[PDB]
Amino acid sequence: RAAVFDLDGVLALPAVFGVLGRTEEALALPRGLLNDAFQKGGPEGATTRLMKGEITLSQWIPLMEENCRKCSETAKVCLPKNFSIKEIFDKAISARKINRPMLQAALMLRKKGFTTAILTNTWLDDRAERDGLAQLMCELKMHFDFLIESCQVGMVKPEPQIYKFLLDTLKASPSEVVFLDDIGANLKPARDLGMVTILVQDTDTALKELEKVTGIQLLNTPAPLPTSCNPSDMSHGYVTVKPRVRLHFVELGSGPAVCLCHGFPESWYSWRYQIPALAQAGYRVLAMDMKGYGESSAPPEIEEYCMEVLCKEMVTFLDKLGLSQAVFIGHDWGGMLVWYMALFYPERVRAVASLNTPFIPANPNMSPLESIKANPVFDYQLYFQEPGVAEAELEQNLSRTFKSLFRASDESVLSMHKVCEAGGLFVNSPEEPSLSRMVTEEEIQFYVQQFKKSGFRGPLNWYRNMERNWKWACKSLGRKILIPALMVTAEKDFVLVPQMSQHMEDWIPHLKRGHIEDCGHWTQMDKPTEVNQILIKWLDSDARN
Amino acid sequence: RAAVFDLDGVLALPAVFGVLGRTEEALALPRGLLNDAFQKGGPEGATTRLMKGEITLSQWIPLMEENCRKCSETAKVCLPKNFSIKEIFDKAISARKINRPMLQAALMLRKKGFTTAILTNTWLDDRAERDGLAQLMCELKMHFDFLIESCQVGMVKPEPQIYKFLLDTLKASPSEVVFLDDIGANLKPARDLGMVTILVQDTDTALKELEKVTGIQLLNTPAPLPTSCNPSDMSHGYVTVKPRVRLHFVELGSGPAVCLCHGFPESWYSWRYQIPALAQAGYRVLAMDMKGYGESSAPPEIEEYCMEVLCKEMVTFLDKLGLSQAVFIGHDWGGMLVWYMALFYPERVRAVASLNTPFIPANPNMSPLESIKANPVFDYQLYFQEPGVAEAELEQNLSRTFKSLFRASDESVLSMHKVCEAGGLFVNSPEEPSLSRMVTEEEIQFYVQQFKKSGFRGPLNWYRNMERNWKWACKSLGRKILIPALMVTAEKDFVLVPQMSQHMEDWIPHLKRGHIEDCGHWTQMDKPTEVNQILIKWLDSDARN
Ligand SMILES: O=C(NCCC(c1ccccc1)c1ccccc1)c1cccnc1
Ligand SMILES: O=C(NCCC(c1ccccc1)c1ccccc1)c1cccnc1
Repeated sequence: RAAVFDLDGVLALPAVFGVLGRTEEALALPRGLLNDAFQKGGPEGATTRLMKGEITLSQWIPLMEENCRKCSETAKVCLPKNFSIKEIFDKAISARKINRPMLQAALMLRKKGFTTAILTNTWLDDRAERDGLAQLMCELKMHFDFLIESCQVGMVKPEPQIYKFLLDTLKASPSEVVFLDDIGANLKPARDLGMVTILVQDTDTALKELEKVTGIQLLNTPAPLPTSCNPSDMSHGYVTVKPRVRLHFVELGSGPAVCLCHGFPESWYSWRYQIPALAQAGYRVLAMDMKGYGESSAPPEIEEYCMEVLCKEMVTFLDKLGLSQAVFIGHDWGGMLVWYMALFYPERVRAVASLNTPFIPANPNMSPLESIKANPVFDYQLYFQEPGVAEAELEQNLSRTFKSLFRASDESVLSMHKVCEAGGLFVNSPEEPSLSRMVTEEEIQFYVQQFKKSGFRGPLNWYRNMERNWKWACKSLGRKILIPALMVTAEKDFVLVPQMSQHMEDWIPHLKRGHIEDCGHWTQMDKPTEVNQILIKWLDSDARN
Repeated sequence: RAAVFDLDGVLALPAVFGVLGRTEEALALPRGLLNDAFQKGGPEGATTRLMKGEITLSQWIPLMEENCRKCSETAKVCLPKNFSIKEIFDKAISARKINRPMLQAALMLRKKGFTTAILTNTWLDDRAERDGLAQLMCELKMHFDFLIESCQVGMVKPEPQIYKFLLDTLKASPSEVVFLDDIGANLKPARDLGMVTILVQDTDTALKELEKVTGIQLLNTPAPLPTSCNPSDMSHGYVTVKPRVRLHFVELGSGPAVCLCHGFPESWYSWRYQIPALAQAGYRVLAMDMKGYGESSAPPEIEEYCMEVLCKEMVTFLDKLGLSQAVFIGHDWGGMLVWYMALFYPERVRAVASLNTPFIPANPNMSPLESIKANPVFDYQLYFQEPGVAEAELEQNLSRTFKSLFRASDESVLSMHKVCEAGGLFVNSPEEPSLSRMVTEEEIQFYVQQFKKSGFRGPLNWYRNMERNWKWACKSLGRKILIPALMVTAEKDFVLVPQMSQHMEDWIPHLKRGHIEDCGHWTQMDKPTEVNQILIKWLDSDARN
């Protein structure tokens, strides 16, 4: 089973074709005058050549004007002064945006096994403002198995040849595929070939028919999760920051550089729901494997993971990439790292944002051990101190380790208080952990394979530089954070609790805030939609400026 | 032997300190009033704390104002209405630019074995416009073994402690290092420690002393080559564009995306002299290993290298990277590829530029073999047709192969006419080729190691799709290139000759041009300086728009 969608009038509205109507009604020109000069000559006509890839759009612009002159001459009328055909088409193409509900339908269909494809009559766009069209196509493109464009295949969609091409591309019998189009003429051939068709007038009715014939709930369906990341479809970057320390990252999009720093014990993949969203919002996302994780190097020495060397290496990372600046968004331990980036390298940080992780200034008086002991929820951090112990139980069963950890506010299974002395992190934890509703088995197996490379030594070493970090932090006790800064709290995070951030204003006067209801500690995958809304909104106003 | 440079007044002019003089003379304020409130309190003073990293610049701004008030109060004067200390420092820092001649000196010194370092009194810049300072520092940073900043080490350069730190960092005896500073006070301690010092008033005199004491020609020295690329200091990107085809690239800088496409038989490294330059000019450079080369996949099948699949894969490359558009700059075969990107995917090409490679439209009448036979200089292309033959002699001795090829206009050694029948490409070529003046032995060994991975099959396959490329090109015979386009010709390129481009205007009406004197076929490394000037100038006006 497969599904095929037209672009104009189906996956994109308002249909550009419907500008040759508006324009007439607006200029009070004779009904059809435009849509006639547009199709003048039929197959031999300029527009058909334009659509077959014989000529470019800019080449076509003049041809359409001559027709409009010769079309209004026979109709015995005359177009105004600065009647601009380019002007009309510019705002028409620009006005046309994605049909979100129709895209959802395609998504679900594909999610449930359908081969999806876009088949459109279109042109080679060489306009000065062609990038707008290319941006839309890229966004749509990614969601379909195939994109067949008339100007690329040299065929045009009324012609029966392109339909045989479609099926050949799809590897499917006509009877096996649905075909949606806003133009009836372009429906016949598919119908005649024996495949299901749907004249698309209003979107919801078409989806009714679609849902109707597919036996799949498409309409009124729940709000979907943001687009995720298939690891092997990603651009992977590698930078050596030191004799034998190499950092790995995934990169997507263009615009201001946004560096995403995950926490413990995670990876770049923990940003899977925001990487596409932020790129889409006009940003260049660099999602890190922090030192010790995934494809980044993982040196055994503890001091390799104190905040001073971690931050210095991040600075070197920008250096090697030719970046004077980046916005740093961190979560958990990454959030900690991000606050220190802000305090120690303001020149390098376009803006700082933390998820869950508050900024707590060091206490010059109390040892970082007294202070951490002074919090019952941080009992497992004393457990992490002795090298090898925590590694052993965390590395013993990887799938179990993550299935236990990566859980929602409710479905917890870990006794996080009284951990070390009562045994370990998984004292009375099932050795057969249920699958969280936040994660599929596949996503868990990704973290499993990642951690098979270096294990937990490196990650745990982040916990073993308390006295070093404390000494370093004490240097910044006279400083304030005065660059754009955003703190986001998660209600149900029971160790990185919202209340811990209550005093941050003192140190970060212009601090902007965000908060998420019923969100646990794994913010990115727990509430991806709201997370994306909050960061994208904050970037637009504080990062791009 | 080592060399140490101050920033302000030494590697950067005009000295920011010298704004507390200008400002006074401009506002007709009492001599010194500013430079006094600036240093008020000495060690305990705000500025010293600012320079030690105790406070940020923005924290310091208010402290300096109070002093100026209290400093003008004792002097019995009063500052004007909107006397803005921030305003003064903003334009001061912004006005300060690199001292090019002083940087050259550092470069040469380092090139000849010196350990170089910058030692400066500086601050943590949290200004809204801090990025300007960060950009300068990044550019300078890269050229030195070490960058020691007062606000980072908690020490300040008058203090003797920072000097011991400097030497410890340098691993050198005082007697072994030179130390240049514009402030005499900051010279004493180095002198007292026994190291050579140079009060820097005018740059040329300081360089006279420098050259004088180093025994190295630093002044009046020839124009240096552009900064190059150390492969292992680069950000390396990897994108899978197909089931088993992966593309490798090097990435540097931010701004509009610039995709550099090398020719035959080369690599990303062939852009080594422009990658840093273009990044510096405000662009995000993606230097490709084209399909078949270096760390990119090299499938054995010939059709894997026809222009249609090569271009489609480049399009996929943008897709995976989240790029709607890129400017495509090609040389040789890359230039060919770039013209087809423009003809077949205008939406994707911000702008097109070719080095040496003209745009010649296909001849619908003559076979691509007749046409290529019709040119004596293209005799070696018939030699490339039969699979295995050319691979064999090209792979037989890699160092020889490149040493023979990569040669300047003059120092040629290859009989390029009557090649196949008279034996091979290296018929009467020395098996012990001299080293070209364009290349060091090291750079040759880089290409050698790269080509040890896949050999020449893939590269040569670019030559084996003539009939396929011809058929594909014939589709575009009705089209014109109307996006920003630039053609650059090289006088002494005796196969890709300037005259071949003479008709391009017909197909590319708004075509901009460039030309290089006494430049051979290996344009990038032959005339890197002029190449950079031409592309950077064309990008600024046609790419950024
Ligand atoms: O320990 C930190 N984060 C780990 C938080 C995470 C967890 C993972 C494994 C074992 C124990 C805890 C967790 C899992 C479930 C619910 C809440 C938190 C930390 C420390 C300092 C600064 N920033 C972060
Ligand atoms: O053959 C092409 N370039 C190779 C040019 C290069 C060369 C390398 C090896 C063997 C033979 C020639 C060369 C070396 C020295 C001087 C001039 C050219 C070509 C073909 C079509 C389109 N664009 C480029």
